[PDB]
Amino acid sequence: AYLTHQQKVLRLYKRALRHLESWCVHRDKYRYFACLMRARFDEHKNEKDMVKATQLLRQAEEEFWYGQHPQPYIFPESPGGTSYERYECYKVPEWCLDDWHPSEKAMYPDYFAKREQWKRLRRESWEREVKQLQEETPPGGPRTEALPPARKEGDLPPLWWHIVTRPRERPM
Amino acid sequence: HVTKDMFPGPYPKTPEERAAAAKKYNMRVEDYEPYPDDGMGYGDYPKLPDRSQQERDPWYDWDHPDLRLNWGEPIHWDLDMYIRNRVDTSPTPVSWNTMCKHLSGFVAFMLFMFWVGEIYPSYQPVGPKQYPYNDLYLERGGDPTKEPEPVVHYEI
Amino acid sequence: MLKIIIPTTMLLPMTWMSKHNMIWINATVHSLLISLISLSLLNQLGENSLNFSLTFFSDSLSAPLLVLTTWLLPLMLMASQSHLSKETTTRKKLYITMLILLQLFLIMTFTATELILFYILFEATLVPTLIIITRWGNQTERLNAGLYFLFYTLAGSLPLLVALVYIQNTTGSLNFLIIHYWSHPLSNSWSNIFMWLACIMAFMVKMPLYGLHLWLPKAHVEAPIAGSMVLAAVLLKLGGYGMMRITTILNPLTNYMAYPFLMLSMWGMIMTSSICLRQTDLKSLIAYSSVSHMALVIVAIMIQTPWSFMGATALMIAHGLTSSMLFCLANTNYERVHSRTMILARGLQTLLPLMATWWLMASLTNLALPPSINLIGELFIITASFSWSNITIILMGMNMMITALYSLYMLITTQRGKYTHHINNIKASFTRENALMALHILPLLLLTLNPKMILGPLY
Amino acid sequence: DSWDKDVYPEPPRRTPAPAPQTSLPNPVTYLTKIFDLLVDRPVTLAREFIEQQHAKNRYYYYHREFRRVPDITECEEKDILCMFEAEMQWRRDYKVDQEIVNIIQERLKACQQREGESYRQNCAKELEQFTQVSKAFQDRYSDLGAHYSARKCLAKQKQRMLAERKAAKEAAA
Amino acid sequence: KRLFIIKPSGFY
Amino acid sequence: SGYTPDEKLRLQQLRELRRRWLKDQELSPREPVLPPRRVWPMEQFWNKFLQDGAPWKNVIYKTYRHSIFAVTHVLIPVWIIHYYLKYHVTAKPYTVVERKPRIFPGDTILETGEVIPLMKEFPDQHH
Amino acid sequence: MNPFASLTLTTLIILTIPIMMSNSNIYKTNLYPNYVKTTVSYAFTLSLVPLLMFMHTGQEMIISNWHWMTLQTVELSLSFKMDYFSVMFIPVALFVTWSIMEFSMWYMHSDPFINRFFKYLVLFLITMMILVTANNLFQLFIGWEGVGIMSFLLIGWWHGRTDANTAALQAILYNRIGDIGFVLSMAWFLTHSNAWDLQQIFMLNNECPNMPLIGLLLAAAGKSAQFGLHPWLPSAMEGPTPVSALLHSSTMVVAGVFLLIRFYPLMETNKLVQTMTLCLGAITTLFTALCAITQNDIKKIVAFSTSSQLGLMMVTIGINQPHLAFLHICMHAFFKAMLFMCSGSIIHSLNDEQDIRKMGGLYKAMPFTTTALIIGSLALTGMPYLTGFYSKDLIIEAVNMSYTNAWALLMTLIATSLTAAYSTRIIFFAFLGKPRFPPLVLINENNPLLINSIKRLLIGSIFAGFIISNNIPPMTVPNTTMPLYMKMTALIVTIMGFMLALELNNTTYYLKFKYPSQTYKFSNMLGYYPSIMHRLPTYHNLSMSQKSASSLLDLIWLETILPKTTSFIQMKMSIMVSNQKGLIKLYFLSFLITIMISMTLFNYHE
Amino acid sequence: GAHLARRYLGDASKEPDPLRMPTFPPDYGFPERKEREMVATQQEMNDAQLMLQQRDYCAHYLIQLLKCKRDSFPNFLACKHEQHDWDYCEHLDYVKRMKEFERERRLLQRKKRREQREAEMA
Amino acid sequence: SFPKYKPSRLATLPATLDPAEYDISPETRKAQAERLAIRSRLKREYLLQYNDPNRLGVIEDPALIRWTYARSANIYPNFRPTPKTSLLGALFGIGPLFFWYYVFKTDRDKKEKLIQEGKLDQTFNISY
Repeated sequence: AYLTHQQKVLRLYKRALRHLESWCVHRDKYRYFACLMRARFDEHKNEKDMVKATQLLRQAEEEFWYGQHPQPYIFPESPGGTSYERYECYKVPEWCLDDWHPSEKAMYPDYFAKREQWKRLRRESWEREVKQLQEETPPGGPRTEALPPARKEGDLPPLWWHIVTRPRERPM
Repeated sequence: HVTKDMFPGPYPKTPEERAAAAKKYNMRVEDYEPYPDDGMGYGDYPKLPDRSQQERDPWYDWDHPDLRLNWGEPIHWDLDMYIRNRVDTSPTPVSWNTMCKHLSGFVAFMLFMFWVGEIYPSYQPVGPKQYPYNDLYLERGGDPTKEPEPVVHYEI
Repeated sequence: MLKIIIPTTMLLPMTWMSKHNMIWINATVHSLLISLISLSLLNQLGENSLNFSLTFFSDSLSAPLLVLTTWLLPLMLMASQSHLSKETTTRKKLYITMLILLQLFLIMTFTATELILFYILFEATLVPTLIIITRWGNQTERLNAGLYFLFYTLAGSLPLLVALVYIQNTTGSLNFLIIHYWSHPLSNSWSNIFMWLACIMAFMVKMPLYGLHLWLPKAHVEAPIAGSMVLAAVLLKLGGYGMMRITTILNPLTNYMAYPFLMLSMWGMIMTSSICLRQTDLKSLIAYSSVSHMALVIVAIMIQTPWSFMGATALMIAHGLTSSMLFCLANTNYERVHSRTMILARGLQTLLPLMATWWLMASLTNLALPPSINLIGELFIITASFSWSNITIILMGMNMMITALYSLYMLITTQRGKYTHHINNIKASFTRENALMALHILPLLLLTLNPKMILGPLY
Repeated sequence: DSWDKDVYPEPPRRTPAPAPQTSLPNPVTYLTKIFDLLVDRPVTLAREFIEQQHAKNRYYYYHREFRRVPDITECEEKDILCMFEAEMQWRRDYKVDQEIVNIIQERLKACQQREGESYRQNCAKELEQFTQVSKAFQDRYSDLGAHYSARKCLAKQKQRMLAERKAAKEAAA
Repeated sequence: KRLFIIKPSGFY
Repeated sequence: SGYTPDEKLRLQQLRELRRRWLKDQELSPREPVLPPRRVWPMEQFWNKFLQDGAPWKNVIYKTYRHSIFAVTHVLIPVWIIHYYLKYHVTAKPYTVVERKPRIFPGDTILETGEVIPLMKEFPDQHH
Repeated sequence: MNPFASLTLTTLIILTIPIMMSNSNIYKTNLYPNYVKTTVSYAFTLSLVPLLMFMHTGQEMIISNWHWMTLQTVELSLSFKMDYFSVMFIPVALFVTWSIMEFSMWYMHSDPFINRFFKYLVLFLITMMILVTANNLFQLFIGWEGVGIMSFLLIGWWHGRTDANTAALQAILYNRIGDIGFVLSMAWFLTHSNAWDLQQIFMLNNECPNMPLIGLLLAAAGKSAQFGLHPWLPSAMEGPTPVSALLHSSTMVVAGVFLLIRFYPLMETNKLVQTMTLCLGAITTLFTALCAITQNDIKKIVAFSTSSQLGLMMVTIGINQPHLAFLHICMHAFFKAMLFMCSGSIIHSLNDEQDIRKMGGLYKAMPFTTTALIIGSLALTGMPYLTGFYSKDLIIEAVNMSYTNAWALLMTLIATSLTAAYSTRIIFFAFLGKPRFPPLVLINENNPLLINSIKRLLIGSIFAGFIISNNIPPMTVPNTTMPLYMKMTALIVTIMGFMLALELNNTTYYLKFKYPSQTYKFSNMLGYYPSIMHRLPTYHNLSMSQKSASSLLDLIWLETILPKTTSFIQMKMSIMVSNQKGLIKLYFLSFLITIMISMTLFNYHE
Repeated sequence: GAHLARRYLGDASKEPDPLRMPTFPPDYGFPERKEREMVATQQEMNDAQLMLQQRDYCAHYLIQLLKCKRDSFPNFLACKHEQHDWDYCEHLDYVKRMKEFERERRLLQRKKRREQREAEMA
Repeated sequence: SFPKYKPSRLATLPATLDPAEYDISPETRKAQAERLAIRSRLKREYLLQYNDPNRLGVIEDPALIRWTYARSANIYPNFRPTPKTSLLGALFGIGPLFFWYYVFKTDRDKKEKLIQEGKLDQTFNISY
């Protein structure tokens, strides 16, 4: 939703110190400079004027963007790394397993049986969860991107199957 | 499945047409900027300004995560142009003009001073390498009928 | 040629009276034996064209195209019963009849001896294609497609008819053998210039040349798959074949008026290729790629160099095979998704590995990966053009570059990515389409092994 | 062998005989002997088997003779019969000349490979032969177009003859 | 410990 | 800011569903059941030559692997392509062509038997 | 006519066999990677022997085994040439592959389609063979684009990785640009020289191949990642580490320079091409080494080192050093593939972590890979009496004692210094210094395949240079007595770069603040070359294609110029024809007017 | 780079230009010399097909070296004395080349002397 | 300070240095809230169709066909031959035409005046 000032400075601290990690490289340098920058941040939390605080944020973001690392570190699996989206070529949609030939199905029999009972869960949950999201829908159009809960017992929470049956982190 | 209203029409003229195209493109009146009417087409289509598919949130639950695209959301006239694979509109930490000048003056520097370098080649203070039998004329493309011109080399 | 004509004609009663279930099987198998019989026609004398009769003859240019059509005929039959399953038996039988009449007209065209008979059957191919495009089409501008296609073809066809009858009155006969053996030099008269234009522009309309090429992105994109492949694979070759026949009595004038059209193709093959890059539909991309390849063939024709003619013929054959295969693959994906924008269904390489392959070497042959007949046909034309003029190379050198880009681009954006989660109708690969792409691909490499056959009459 | 030294010249095959005076004996020797023993001998004996099988029944074939026919220069203006005769004769002569230049190209490439680094020194004898072959092939068959014919070749030949006749007449008074 | 393998139906 | 109980209830409900689905992802003792297959007697003999656990037998099992490799991968080529070369390729002119070996002075040629004549004295320089 | 020709052919047919078995499904898909490993090792054993009788005598034959085409003057035939280049490239090539893909069989152990990967290395090696053993430019072209699309597929091995596909497309585009010069060269040779085999071209003595030489230079620049078309190798780095250790390591990046030294008999004629090669190689060395100076990773850094090596490689071809360059490609294979799969090993140990700022203190943590890395640098930087130097010193000597340009040799020396800079930089990051890797300690080496594969190249990089250098006959007159100051220049520039990089690694130690230098960023952005050149010209091309080429011309001007204008004319005036009011009076009035209009107004009467 | 500096930075005519030099006849200036003899002969020269670059006045040691080495297998470490002989003989011819360089250099100094010493008459 | 990166054509102004997110206003946050509202609706019914067990085939996307129809159909009906449109047509479609014709013709005639005068290489050009 809206970006409050505390959020805009939390992101600022995250970016600044991760870029400082990319800069100083060595862990002792990073520790010293990170504590020093922590002080440089928390020293002037008491900016009463929100306009003045946003102006200080202007200066902080300006100088950080001028001095941000020309090659900031990003871990591989995370967005930007070397392992980013490298496992997409292995994950396959779950509904494909309704396509397997009866020989292919019987060669993995009990997993297909538990998929059958999970499918039964999906069928028995669909109408319950749609009426559930209907009764607690924001009147006249959904208001927030949030997702409605299973307040009652046994109802599968609305819009659950794809998150639950999402391709695993490591399909392989 | 889809009737006329979704099908893009002519360039909107009155603000009522602007609003009509706004909810035709499932978006508010402010977000709807009709394409500049200049006879090139589009018209009713909404202008998405420049940004490529690399500036979207990489953590949002995009309905089409391959290009970080949301269901039913309007998409750019140059959406295939500004895609993750193709050209990017994400900001670059170095300023565009100064990096352009750096590269230009860079390649210009090597071509320039190589011009003046190669008119002053570095050669060792060694003599001309003499070769036997009229500087290898007959062996290397030498006509035997014509007399090989004397290239006899004296001892030095 | 009646050992191929009579069975093709008699193929019509078989389908027209076969049972409600046997039409597809019978047509497919008997068209396969027809292709087998026409495989003989690859028997070619050293320099003399095989003159079966007065009205029918063949040489090293007509025979490969004829074999291509006859071998193709089972391929539309195999590609059609997917989108033709839910139809009345009589309507299916007529669709088959349109296909057989098309193949028959193409055979008489390629084996025709008099230029007037060649014109008759050449244009007569319009009607079955018109019915196929219009009635059985699925998209909107199919009705507009038929009008555009017919009128573009005819606007060039009629002046060609006037020129041919004038030639008959003046020279004496329209027979190819006579007009070649009794050929006479052409004076640079402006009436002769208009005669050359009339004899050239019909085939160049069906080539197509850049500018007046709008009938393909509005016709191949809309026709049913069978019509699309029979159009791109062979009907495009009609203009090239006719030009190769007609430049015998169109010299030495051609060169002076070769300058406008040649570069019109040379420059055009760039724009079409660029148009391929910024496409949204698969079928339109394949159509524009076909336009660019046919423009390269145009350049080969107007160079009028032996090497240019051989490379031209090789490019026609290879492009026919590759375009037919690419259209078939696009139809498979579109039917699986019931849409044609090449963004709706991406990342299907994992789901359909055999389709992923079929697309891979379809693109590779379209990209002209050596030593495929596509690459050798392209390179022969490139060398001939360079001999004619050096600068051509950079334009040529640009083309495959841009071609290569889009030659892989769709493969990147349709299978080499992440699947779309909301779609689930992509089922297991029906072995019909996989087999169909097999019958598309294996003859391509087989002809690559022995390209002396598709090399044309100049070899 | 299957080719005459008249149709495919071959420089005499001369090989040196090194003396491995070093105590270390060259290994390539043992490689030649083992390759001869377990590869050359079995392929040779299988070849003998299939060669005697071939000699059991050797059907015969000959060359295709071609009786000469009057040339296009003798052929009358617009006489389709003799025109066809001369055109086919000239087409086969063009084919035979193409194979002539092909043979010369093969011979001279062979020359280059025999002489190795000394190709420039020891290939000029056939280099000039291929040079004249190609030079006269250009004025005999080249530049005739895709629709080359006997009449077009005769026209080019005639044009060359008028050019040379006029040049020699004007130059030598 | 071996998890499930979700693959396209390769029988056809 | 924010893990609210309204959103919690969703989160660990989806948790227990996702976890049970992942337990389901785990296969079972019969998984993977493999349809019956014929096995040729030669590899029965070879796996019995592999079961005994002896060192020499394992070594000769792998050297017979290497031996069948040699016969069917590196011996049949020197069969077929030599058959192709010496009787088909080499039988035609200029298909195989070899440069004359570098013949130095003081070298004997096999056919002629003559030793290439020696050269005059070397300048007898010494460092 | 002795075994040479026969086993030289077996040396490729035997490795063609595995793909046939893979496509026939007869192969055991489980142990198939071992199958390709064993096929390649057997190929290497079959490959030493051709080197053997080439060494004993010098046998160099050419085989025209099969005749393909005869276009009435060009008898196109499948032919091969056995010469020093191909004859000695085959064994080292197959040895390098047999090492790195066994390293893969260890490292590559989680991809379900490992079978297709091991097939893919094979296909790459097949196209490499008929590239290097080519006898006509057509076979060279076949290999040229086979390695191209093969690296295309292999880079995008993780085809779900969008950046991998982008990198593959960018790699492909560059040698598509390059092969334009290839096609120009074949066209010129077929037209002017009427030749398509190397024998006939060199035999013809075409001492004016200006445009052909420029075309070959452009093709080599595209394939060898020279300037203007370099950054596709760093993009190609996106693929698997074994892919980088076979294709990108030193095999298909030297395909262009292999094409160059194959055409060296005709290369010497046009000195301007020599000068242009000097320019391209020297500036590539400088740019790529300078990028690797400040770059923060392990893979792309060795990529930039690679591209610098290819720069200085055909620099020597610039001074007509063909056989010295082709000796140096072997060291380029050895030590670069070495530190490549050593880099793969460190990535594998640290749960696939690549950036230098996330490992440290691994010297004692793993001594085998530490030794492999510092010996890889010990060969790459070319200290005396080991495989590595057996070219570079002479290479440096070649540029010092020759007719060259000031910048041409300046970039050679400065690029050697830069190479040593990150050579010690990487050892300071990974194995030296303090641990910078995640707390979970999984650094491991205990795998027979990995240790065996690295130790094969260990012995290679310690003695192969000596073997070949002392063996091969002198193909270039060695340069005798000469001023001593440029003899030893190569070593002390490497060591002063070493010392400067030592104190600069110590700059990361001392607590003083590190200011952002614009030159550090400049080298970090790869000289801004992928920043804008991968953005701006592509933007122009694609935007012009869509908004104008596909829209302004086709759907707007082409419709308006012919179909729509005629349709509108007929539409407009058929209305004025067919909208008559139908009254009898006006119809008969028109008949009346036509009467005297036909009578004498047009004078139809006379 | 010494002579390079004296030519580029200083007087170009002072140092020998690498192409034309020597610009004076060998017999002139230098005491009457003798045409450098050929130990190697043309027939032996092309009998081993040495490359044109390795086809110098010194090639006799190289042809002897290859005669020994082709007879010396697998020992690649042998024939060291003959290659050392070729190195010393290459050094001798390189000394001859720099002797030509310094001959042109000193005769160029002498030329400068003859030019301006005679020109001082004005 | 180090002067700010001015936004480029191929790289917009950084999201960190956007003045709007700094000098926010009540109407700005309002204009940023209802977009979230309609986007929430758009994610909602998409999820309902996407999580419907009986969902078969494709969830037809109106926006995709809107884009395709705009870039395939509307281009000509919405086209008016403005002076700028005709200018661009002349410069692109027919502009480089004379350029290529001129350069090609110049090479052709320059070479032609080299064969028939004998000033070109023809020794080994028997294939063309």
